[PDB]
Amino acid sequence: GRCYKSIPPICFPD
Amino acid sequence: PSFDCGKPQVEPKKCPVVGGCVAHPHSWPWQVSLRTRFGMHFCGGTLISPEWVLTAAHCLEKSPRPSSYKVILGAHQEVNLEPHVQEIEVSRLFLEPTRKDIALLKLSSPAVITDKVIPACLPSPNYVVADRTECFITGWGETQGTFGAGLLKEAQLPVIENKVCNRYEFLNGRVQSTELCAGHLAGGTDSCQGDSGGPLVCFEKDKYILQGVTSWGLGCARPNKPGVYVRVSRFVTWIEGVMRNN
Repeated sequence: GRCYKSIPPICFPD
Repeated sequence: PSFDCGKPQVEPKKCPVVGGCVAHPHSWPWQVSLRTRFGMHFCGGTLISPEWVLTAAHCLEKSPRPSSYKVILGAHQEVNLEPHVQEIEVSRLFLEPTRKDIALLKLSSPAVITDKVIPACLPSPNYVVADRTECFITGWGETQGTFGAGLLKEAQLPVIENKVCNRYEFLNGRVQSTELCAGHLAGGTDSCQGDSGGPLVCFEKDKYILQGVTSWGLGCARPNKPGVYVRVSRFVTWIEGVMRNN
């Protein structure tokens, strides 16, 4: 569910 | 004609990025826009000295080459840069060595320090921002339909101490001691995509101190989901060492 707030975001399954 | 760190020459709007307000132009003079060589804004950063910008390490995953990046200083618009903005190529990249989400950019030439381009102040090593401290986050990120898209925005958010933020109903153990949390539990105001790497600052006596680097969240502005920031104070000794040695 975590997403790092770059463009584009880098997201994870949690 | 010198300018001390942490002291804007245009006073920030009060404003008691999703939500928040559009900043007064040049009231956050350490705010950086990080871009690719021919690309648009994709991350923020904070000027910490004329040759050095602090950002989030994940903002550097598109390319390991310094020539891929450029920094825009003194800006207010995201796209239509003002005449006086400084654009400076990056010459070196230094990622934090324990794999935390923080990195230094060395600029190819020193930024000129002016009334619109001024570094932020670093905190004392290992300082812990107290629970409920009101701080400010700034950037050009996604607004999720709130006003201010394309302009530098700010939001005033309270810090949530890690022991609270890590509770099951909130971030459920995800937050590390080298991170801090900020936001309203009701949601509605947050950093968002495009704000990564930019500053979280807290006013102390007469100046702003850089306490956080925008990092990640479970979405943006969701209730019970505060944003997470790298805790700058845990990295001051490392930052000083990099600047001294390079």
